[PDB]
Amino acid sequence: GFPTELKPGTNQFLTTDDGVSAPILPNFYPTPCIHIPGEVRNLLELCQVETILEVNNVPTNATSLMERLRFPVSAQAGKGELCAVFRADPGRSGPWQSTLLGQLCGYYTQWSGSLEVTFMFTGSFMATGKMLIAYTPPGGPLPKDRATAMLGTHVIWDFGLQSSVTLVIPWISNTHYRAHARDGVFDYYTTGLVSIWYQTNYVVPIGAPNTAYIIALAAAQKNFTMKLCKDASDILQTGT
Amino acid sequence: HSTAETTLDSFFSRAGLVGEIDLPLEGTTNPNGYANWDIDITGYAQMRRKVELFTYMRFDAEFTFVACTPTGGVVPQLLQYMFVPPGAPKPDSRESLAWQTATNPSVFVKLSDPPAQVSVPFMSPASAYQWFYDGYPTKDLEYGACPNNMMGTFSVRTVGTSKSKYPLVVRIYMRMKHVRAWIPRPMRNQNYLFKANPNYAGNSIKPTGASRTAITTL
Amino acid sequence: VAQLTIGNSTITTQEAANIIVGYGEWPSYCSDSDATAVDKPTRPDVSVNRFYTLDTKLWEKSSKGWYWKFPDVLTETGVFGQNAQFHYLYRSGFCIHVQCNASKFHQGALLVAILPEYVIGTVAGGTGTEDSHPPYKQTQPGADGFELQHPYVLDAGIPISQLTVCPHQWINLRTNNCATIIVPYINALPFDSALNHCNFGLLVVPISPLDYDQGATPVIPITITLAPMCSEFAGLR
Amino acid sequence: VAQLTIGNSTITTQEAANIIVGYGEWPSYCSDSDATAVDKPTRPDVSVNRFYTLDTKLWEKSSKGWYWKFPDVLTETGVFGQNAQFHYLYRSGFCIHVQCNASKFHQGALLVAILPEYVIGTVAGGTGTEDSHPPYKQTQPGADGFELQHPYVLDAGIPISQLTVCPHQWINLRTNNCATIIVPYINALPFDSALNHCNFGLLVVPISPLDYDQGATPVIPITITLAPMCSEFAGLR
Repeated sequence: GFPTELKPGTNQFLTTDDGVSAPILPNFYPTPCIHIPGEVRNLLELCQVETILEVNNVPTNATSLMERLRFPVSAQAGKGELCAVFRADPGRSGPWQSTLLGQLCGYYTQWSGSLEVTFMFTGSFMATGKMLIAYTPPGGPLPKDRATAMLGTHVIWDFGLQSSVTLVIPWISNTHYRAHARDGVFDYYTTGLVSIWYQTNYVVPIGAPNTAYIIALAAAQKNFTMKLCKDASDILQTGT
Repeated sequence: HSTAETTLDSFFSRAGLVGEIDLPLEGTTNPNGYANWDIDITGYAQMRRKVELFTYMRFDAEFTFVACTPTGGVVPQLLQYMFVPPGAPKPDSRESLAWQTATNPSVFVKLSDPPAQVSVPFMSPASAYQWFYDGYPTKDLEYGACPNNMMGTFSVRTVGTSKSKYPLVVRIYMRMKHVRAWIPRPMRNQNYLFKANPNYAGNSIKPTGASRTAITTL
Repeated sequence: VAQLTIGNSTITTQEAANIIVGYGEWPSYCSDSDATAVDKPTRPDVSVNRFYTLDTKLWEKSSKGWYWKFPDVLTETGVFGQNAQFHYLYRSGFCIHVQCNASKFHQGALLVAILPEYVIGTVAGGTGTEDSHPPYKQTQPGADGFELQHPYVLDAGIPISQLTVCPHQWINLRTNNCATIIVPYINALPFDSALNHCNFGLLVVPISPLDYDQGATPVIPITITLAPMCSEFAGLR
Repeated sequence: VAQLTIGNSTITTQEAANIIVGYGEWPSYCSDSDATAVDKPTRPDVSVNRFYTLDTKLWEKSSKGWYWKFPDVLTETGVFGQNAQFHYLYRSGFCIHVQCNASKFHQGALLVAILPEYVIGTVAGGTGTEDSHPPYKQTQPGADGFELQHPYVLDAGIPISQLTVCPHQWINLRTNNCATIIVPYINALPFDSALNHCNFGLLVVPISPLDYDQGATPVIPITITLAPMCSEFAGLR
């Protein structure tokens, strides 16, 4: 016999620990795997896919949930009017929960990276006009009016021309720890603020829909991270 | 920031509790000092939602058996956990010649000894398991149900001819390893109705996530 | 989709649309000569270089437009607000990014521009007989901006019909939403006050009125996100 | 006279008297293996590396001696108190510096020493029948220290007659005053808690009782100044 002294942790079972143990079926040769199109190797691949951002997450009615996918723009709105507004909070509840990005974050404790919202105008072809999308980094509350909003990073979007514009959120870091009621989860804090404004009124010729909708597509950029796992899932498996 | 915590193996690792057998000295449930547990990785609540992120998966699993008394006490009782390779018949009595058949891997351990652990290879005769099957495996409704996805069956029991002396509770933990996923699909957003299919409440459809007042008011 | 991450902030903005670099110059630090020659000005690269996301303004069928004043807008909220308050001299470039979340069923156009030394002028009484220099609300409208009362004359007798002669970018809803402008430090002095003199103003006016067939969220949110490029300060207090 | 200045602090300490380096090892960071292998621990070089000057204790003809517990002592006051509170794992060396302002007309001797894992033990009731583990006041006496009740047995049945077997330094008034000790991180774990387990204790006992012919300030101030050498933390909360 070769000399051995046992160290603490002997006979111990750590759910995370991953050493090994014998195969229940030694001589079993698991049918080889063939080639299945589109394998995933790291969830972060997914976090870069654009998914529909339910910015219009207001109608809760059962047969309206489909409206949450898009917000509208129309003749009724006059220049300057604020169209919509949401936060850069891929994690936290809000419009982001609809995106795959969001849903994955929920399975993680903290993260950071650059985001990328896209806006698709689905109105008539004959429709024209300018919308002003503006991002206000953490802190500076939602710009008072359209004017002042423009004095900061913004993009004037013209659907008369390009029917789809993309805005990049510089960086959001959900790492600034916190402790609410008892759910001491690393609260964003870094809630950027995207606001979309009516730069010009909605313009359409006689014969076209005097109201259109805009779909929003978000997704994180290449430089996105996720740290710590958290199996928080309200949708759980139930025995028939 | 190392993107390693976002891999597939780092997402699906970690020993989770998937089974909890119960051998009460006397009562209703498992009145024969033994019970048959079918390997079901959904024994872990939030697991379903997760794996179901993909359409095809491949993996192995390391099962661990933490058994004690309901109180949490350790006792000098010897147990035998047996594995029923999908295809072989399971025990039906406290001495069905099933526990005898060698082709059914058994593993004896006392409660004195630390948890027992073993590895089950990727069973399925297919290239991979598949959480979804849009068809019928060539009276009754056999839809969505995929045959070959059966990982096997663990049959726990108190060694010996006579019943056990103390009440026992065997908890079964399983950590899957070496995972490969394919065809990512939308993330479940409606509560689950049955372990079987993806049916959902046909009226109680709620929005993917919380809602607000007006789209302009944050 | 591609989220830029420069700081403890992470905006999920478009991959890389078109950005108008102001007056054709990237904001930089400084050669080796200023309003301080035996005073090497510390250049905040720490938390003074992250993303700030101002409280989104709501665009209505009637918004007259808004405006913010730099550097004031941020001397409020932020560690950049910490610097601008505890320091005497200041020099800093910028980079604004205005985003607009709306649907393909809406429509409008916003003219977003940067106007150096944006001096306001109220009604001057009512008809025009009162040398009342605008309130401390119009000269430095914090981080929540301020609305134009006379969009046509940009509140300073200058026609907006010509505002494009400044670093600007359009935001036509049917064609885009996000718009970007990189502003370089523009002043007649190397180092100027960061609390009393506002190097410029950011305007964002609805040139083509917002509109939507009845039933769509009537207010489209305009999210202004900005990043301080090459901050510089001298002598703390 | 020569004042050392490492941080926004400036102690006007002696030019360079004698300092006892603990167990003969300068506190350092770490090779490339710890209680965190896929977790590169950020090393606070910022404000976590400056001079801290604890509230001077007054030495009387009767002081029984005092003691502090590291890292606790500072988790209180300081940005190093910020770190030790918002971080999980911790590893840090030190450098204490005890000074004594007195006149050539006073006299005394202080034994200053570092004792790893300094476990206290109160009276155990009164005579010795009560398993009462000392209060949360003796286990972590903040930044104001705590007094010995039984200096002879260092409050732990160990004879002070042998305390010199630890990193120590004497402070005999007629010969000096300032004394220094550089403590290296001493633990049975690479990274340990910085809030519950106190890596050690700093004792400072009057072995030769303070004294002065009547008429001199009877209380001589002992000023403990310390500097965190090679702070290290992992995972914030």
